[PDB]
Amino acid sequence: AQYEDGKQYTTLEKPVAGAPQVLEFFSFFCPHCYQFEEVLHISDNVKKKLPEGVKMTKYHVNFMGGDLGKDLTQAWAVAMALGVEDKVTVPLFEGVQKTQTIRSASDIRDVFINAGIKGEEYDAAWNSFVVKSLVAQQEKAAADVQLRGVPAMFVNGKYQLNPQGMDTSNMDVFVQQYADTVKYLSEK
Repeated sequence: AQYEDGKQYTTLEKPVAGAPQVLEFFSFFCPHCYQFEEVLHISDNVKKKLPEGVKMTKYHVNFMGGDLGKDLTQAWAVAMALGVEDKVTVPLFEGVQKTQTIRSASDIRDVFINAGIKGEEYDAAWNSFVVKSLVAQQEKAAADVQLRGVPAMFVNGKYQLNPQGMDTSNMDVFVQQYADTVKYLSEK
């Protein structure tokens, strides 16, 4: 076939019940994730090709960057709770990987302040049990698929995108192959 198991995707031998339709995992420490966000705009191109009626989920992971890695997962929980993902994603990526100006929880906080989230509002979110459970959800979703690498995308808790099986000579062509694969799996 044109799309074949173990080529553009792998099938999870252990399917996950009730998972988000389109589930993407990343880390602000993850170099391909930086590419995926700023150069390839994967999430956005996938969405442009997804059917009507599908929500898109994105979670941070703990297994990179040790102590700061966990702080970043809590901060992404804050970003999700406040609905400010689209204002902090780029400065967090660049703060971690480009300028290397993010080295503590306080520096993460600075990124949000600079993006216009109020101090009081951020610290209240940071310490809230709603963010606590949001952190829990992120961890549980990753644990359910035994996640050991990012970037990763899972469709309906059953299929896992396999970007190593797509050509990379051309970034544009890679992105559409990726997004079309998601569409196909969606319709599967």
